[PDB]
Amino acid sequence: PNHPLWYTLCDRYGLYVVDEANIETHGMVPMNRLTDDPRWLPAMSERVTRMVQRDRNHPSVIIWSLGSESGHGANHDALYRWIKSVDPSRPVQYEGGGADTTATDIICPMYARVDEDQPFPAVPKWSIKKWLSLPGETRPLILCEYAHAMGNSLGGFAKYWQAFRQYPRLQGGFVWDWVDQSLIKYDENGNPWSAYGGDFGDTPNDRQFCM
Amino acid sequence: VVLQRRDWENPGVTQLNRLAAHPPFASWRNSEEARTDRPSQQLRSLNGEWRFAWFPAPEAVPESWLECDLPEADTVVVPSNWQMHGYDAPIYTNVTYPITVNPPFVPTENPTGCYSLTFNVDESWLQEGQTRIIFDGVNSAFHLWCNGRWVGYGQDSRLPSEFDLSAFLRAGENRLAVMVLRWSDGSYLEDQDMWRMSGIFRDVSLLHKPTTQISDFHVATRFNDDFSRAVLEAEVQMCGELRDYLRVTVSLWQGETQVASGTAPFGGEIIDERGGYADRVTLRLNVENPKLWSAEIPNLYRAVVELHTADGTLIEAEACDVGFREVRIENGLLLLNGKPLLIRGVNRHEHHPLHGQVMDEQTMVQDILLMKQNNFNAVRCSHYPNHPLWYTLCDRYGLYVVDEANIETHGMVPMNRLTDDPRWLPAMSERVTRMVQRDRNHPSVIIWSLGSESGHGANHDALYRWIKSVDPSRPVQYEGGGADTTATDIICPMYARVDEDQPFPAVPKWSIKKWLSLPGETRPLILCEYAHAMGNSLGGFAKYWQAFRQYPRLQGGFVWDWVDQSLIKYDENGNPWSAYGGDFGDTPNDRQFCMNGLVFADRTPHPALTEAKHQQQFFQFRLSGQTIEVTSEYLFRHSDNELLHWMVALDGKPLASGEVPLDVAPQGKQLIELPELPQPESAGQLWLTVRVVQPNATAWSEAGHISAWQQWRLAENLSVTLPAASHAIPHLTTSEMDFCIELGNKRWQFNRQSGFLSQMWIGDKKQLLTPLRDQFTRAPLDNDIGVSEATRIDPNAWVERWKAAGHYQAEAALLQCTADTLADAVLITTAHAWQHQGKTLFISRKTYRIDGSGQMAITVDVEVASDTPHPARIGLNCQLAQVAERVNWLGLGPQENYPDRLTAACFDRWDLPLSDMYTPYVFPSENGLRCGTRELNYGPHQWRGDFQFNISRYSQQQLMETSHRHLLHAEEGTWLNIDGFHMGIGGDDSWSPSVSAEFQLSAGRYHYQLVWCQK
Amino acid sequence: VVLQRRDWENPGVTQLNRLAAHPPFASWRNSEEARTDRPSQQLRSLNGEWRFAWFPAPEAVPESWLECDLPEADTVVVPSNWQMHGYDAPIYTNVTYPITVNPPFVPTENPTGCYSLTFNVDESWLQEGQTRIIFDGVNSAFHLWCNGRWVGYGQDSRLPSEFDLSAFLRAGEN
Ligand SMILES: CC(C)S[C@@H]1O[C@H](CO)[C@H](O)[C@H](O)[C@H]1O
Ligand SMILES: CC(C)S[C@@H]1O[C@H](CO)[C@H](O)[C@H](O)[C@H]1O
Ligand SMILES: [Mg+2]
Ligand SMILES: [Mg+2]
Ligand SMILES: [Mg+2]
Ligand code: NA
Ligand code: NA
Ligand code: NA
Ligand code: NA
Ligand code: NA
Ligand code: NA
Repeated sequence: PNHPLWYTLCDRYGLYVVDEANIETHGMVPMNRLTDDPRWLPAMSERVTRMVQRDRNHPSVIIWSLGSESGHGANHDALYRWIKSVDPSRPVQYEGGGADTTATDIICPMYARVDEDQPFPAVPKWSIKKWLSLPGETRPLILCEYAHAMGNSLGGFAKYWQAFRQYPRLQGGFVWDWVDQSLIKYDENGNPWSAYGGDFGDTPNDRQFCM
Repeated sequence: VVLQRRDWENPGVTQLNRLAAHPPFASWRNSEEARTDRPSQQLRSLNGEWRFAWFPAPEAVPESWLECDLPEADTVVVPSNWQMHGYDAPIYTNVTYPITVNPPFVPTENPTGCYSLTFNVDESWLQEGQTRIIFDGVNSAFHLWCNGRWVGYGQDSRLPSEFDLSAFLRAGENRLAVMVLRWSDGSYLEDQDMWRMSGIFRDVSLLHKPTTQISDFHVATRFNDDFSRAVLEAEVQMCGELRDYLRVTVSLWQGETQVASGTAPFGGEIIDERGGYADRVTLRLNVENPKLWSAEIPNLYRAVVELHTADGTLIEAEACDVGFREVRIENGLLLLNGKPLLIRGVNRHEHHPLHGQVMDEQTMVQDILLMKQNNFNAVRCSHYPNHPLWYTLCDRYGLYVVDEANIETHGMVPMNRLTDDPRWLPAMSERVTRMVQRDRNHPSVIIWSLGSESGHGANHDALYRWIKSVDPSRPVQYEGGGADTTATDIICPMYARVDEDQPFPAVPKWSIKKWLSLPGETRPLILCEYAHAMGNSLGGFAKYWQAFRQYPRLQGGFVWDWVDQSLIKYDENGNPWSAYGGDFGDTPNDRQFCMNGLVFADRTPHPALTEAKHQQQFFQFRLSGQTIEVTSEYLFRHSDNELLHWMVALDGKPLASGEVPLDVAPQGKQLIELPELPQPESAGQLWLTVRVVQPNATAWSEAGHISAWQQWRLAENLSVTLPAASHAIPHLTTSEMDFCIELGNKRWQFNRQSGFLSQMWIGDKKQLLTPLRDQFTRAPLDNDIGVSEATRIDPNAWVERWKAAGHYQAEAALLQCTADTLADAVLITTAHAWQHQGKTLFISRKTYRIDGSGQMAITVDVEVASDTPHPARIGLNCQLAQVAERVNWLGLGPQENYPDRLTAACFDRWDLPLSDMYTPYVFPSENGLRCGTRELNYGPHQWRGDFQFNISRYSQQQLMETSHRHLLHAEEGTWLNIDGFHMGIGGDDSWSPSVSAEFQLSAGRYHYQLVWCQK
Repeated sequence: VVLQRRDWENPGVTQLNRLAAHPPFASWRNSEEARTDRPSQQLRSLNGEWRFAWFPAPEAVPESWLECDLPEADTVVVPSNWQMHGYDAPIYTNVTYPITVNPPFVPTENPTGCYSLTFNVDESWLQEGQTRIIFDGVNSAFHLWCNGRWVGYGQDSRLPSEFDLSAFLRAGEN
């Protein structure tokens, strides 16, 4: 959840917002180790429920999200249903555990390609055009993350937009991402320069992946 | 810090340092011991003698107690509830919380039980591995100490709390200290309608596991379309260091035959982008033609889970009983192994009259045998997870179980105040999740329940989905918030009636037949509670069962409930008596509402149990000419231990009988042609009675057990013969105060002022102690009273309608009393009016005809004002001078039966001791009626006609004035109530009028006739 | 109790004494002010200059700090991240956790920020009504004390933690 003024400005200027719970357990092995564990359900529930209690009156918020990159656990299903029960007015989405689990109203993959399948075991990233028409599938597809804009990038961005415009159920996506996470440091002359992972003696680090 | 933190007043803290929940463990170190389920040397019981001291509040507990025993403390048996030892009083309240509603706070005066134990630990247990303590039940919260050091804290009275004591223990002598709090924030979720008690009330034990251990295992069984093939899937989790050489073997056994086995290293399949569970393995075993588990045939296999090295050194084995069965809802039907269930259920609390809420194997086994013997196939754990042995017995004997989370918030306003509050979601979630983690491997558990009477809140919806995600094998039900919410797979109402709607705002109870077909509705309907068996009850029970059999989607229900929650107290002379609410000084209380059982607290049956056995029969019968059609309601079994006995009797006199083995396929039919029955020598009604007998003993019943019965009227030859004309003529004598009639040694006396037969003589001995007078009232049943109290009248209750109308105080006013001498008889004609404050309630018109053969014919015609509440009965009563040993009657019996509870009774010649004609309901009321009676015999007296009667040493007055059966005193002689008509008893619930229109005495004019003579 | 309970290594305790969550409040006592979304006298910002001291672990925090300002502490702007003032290093890691994976435990070397503010409260707030403090964002967990007395505890870096201070406040300086 963002600084409270963010939603005020989104209401007044006009942006659709996905409001997302402060839950990410990416570094767990497997990714759902905590989110499938009932012991972690109370802590998780508060991150979801207190977000909804705070932001439910903002018109800019059109979708709730259960968080980011935490696999798919039973705790996700429980909290998905909590929101659906408490606030029928907004769909709930969540990408973890394959982007099309029982905890999401929207197929919301990250970095699924337009035409190319990536058939990873358990959590494949189907071509977005193919994903829509899989046997039994009926949901809309909106990438929670696509077009990783890291450095000299956004090659093949036009390919997404062509597909979005042609297929009714391909309803767009959220680019990753808005702003480089570089920090200002100062050299011997007091001149400012942009720094990234590792430039603060921080180790282990992931270098320029913050940009 | 412990006293400073006040964790028992914070729903955010439900435990501290408590280990994860899991299925029953024993940590066998021998696989054969695991297979046979023999005792484990790694599982010690700490039950027995403990040290106990009582305190008014935790603040009053001295610090010395942590390291050293208190000399003022006593030695008590554990498990126990401390109210049962007399330390403080048990409280009986139904809905209203026993504490002020101020969540999360409890009273500062919070009774505190200080338990402690000094015990030996062997050296081998501490040299290696993990020693844990398991508290199966602590009501309602506790802090734990070991050798003076603080270990942890637990809440939820009904699930095990486990702690690692490895770092706390020493070889030789150790001391545990447990501070148990009566009230906590947990109490707000424990508002079940039962005695409120506290203490360490379930087993305490020590479990030794190795460092590298099975920490969890789940067993699933999936099937092909016709159940001729199954896959057993076992997921096994380990804790400790992960190693390449580690293996799990899951083997499945049928007796001493191994049927299948699978071995695998640890390392699950890929789950997501970060891999899979390296600490888990799933084993899949193929089973061809599995023997299926049901309540009809509880086929069980044994699964042994062996954690071992690659070359076969056993680290440890755990095990469970496996029942191959599939539970699913399809097309609106609840199916077991592909067949639609009919639930013959009962709710059962964990209750013992001497031990409180402590359960033992013997009482559990007693309950299960009685249940199965009375045609029950299902039990609901109202309203909390049970003692762990219960599920083992249900697995083995064969009962379907609803396992229910320990959540009831009934006393909140509105009922969902806590359950819709996300703040209480953590506490609630643990009560659901830790139940499922514990009981998910028991085949007897077929349905999960989210709790009881807590409205419908969003927390329910969340936990509903959690269970559906974690365990697809079982439907989830929950009644709260209207019985058909988004949190339930089954429409599961409580006390919804068969045909009558009760359209309460927001949470209506539709008639069950109507409910099924509401627009858009598709789900099965199984009542979580119905037929409230409080006292003289179960009226209208047959109506439910007729509906269950007719409607596919009405799949039965669970009676409320199994056993009276009465407690034993002792009088001045040390003699025991049964107590209910308020009898311990507890106030506010809800009096006798704790007693709703089919059985008394000592497991003696109420009469209602036989009605339930009869209606829940598994064989159905039709008669056409000479042919009996038997239909089986068994879904899976053939009738391979059943024979049909038939008997034809003429007014109780045996004519012909025979036996025919039953050969009926599940849901099949069998036709039995009776031989030509020799025609009766005399007049009267021929009756056919059939009974299903079980020739062989089973695990649950004895040889000769009767499982089903049914009766029909065959031919009737009406008597046309005139009684032989006698030469004697009765002689009428007249005074200002009496008409007297004399015939031989017999004399009748009619008081001309009262208009009643005041006395009769045989020889010259008085027969009456009180005159023979009309009676329009009864000592009110629990159903008549409802929730009405002296200080808080419910004007809608039948008893209050009768009281306000003057029924109990209306005095007979004589209108007419004449005598005429006939050719061979004396005719007395009388007329009375019963009036209350100018209003005439009843008129009784009678003739008494005393003829030369000694017989007195009494003809009675009653008028009942259409605007008075319909009377409880229309009959006569009198106190006979005689006290005789036996009661002999031709009518319905042998047991107590009422007009809306008589289907189980059979018409025959019955003979019982007088004491059996009285039903010792703990709260006394009208009791012991027998209906459809044509002849009654008591001492020298015979009454003939078509009547209902009861007979006892207790007047209707004493019964209605006395609140406890032990306070009743036999009166001089015998009180006889002979009714022409008697109102239904009801019982759809016991808090609103429930007697159906067809059983109310509303006809306005009533006629009955009796013949009184000496035999 | 605070150092003994280690509430920051227990996922069962995510708060102590925290108030219920709710949509943005300003407690206007004038309807026209509420309509126009103009500032509310009942909603006060405590943003500005605070006193701050860095510690390598909670055990290193001296008890004197509860009652009295540490003389060695600095005056810093709040809201802020203390890494941006150079007290310790910000860490950039993507997937891999910045701490050893061993739930619910964290490193014994646990950088601790001791913040404090001396402030005044209007007289009228003490006679009547309820005064709460709202921390819109504290990363990653915190205990709160008012005038030496312990108030509560909170977790979740990205949602407001609110605490009733009505029984803790006094006339003059707090
Ligand atoms: C496969 C890994 C690089 S995960 C990848 O890292 C990205 C780095 O910018 C983003 O954080 C994405 O959300 C994440 O999926
Ligand atoms: C309106 C009240 C009587 S509620 C009623 O009380 C019964 C008393 O035995 C049971 O506890 C039922 O579960 C409950 O619904
Ligand atoms: Mg608590
Ligand atoms: Mg209740
Ligand atoms: Mg914590
Ligand atoms: Na589109
Ligand atoms: Na990044
Ligand atoms: Na049915
Ligand atoms: Na009362
Ligand atoms: Na009851
Ligand atoms: Na009575």
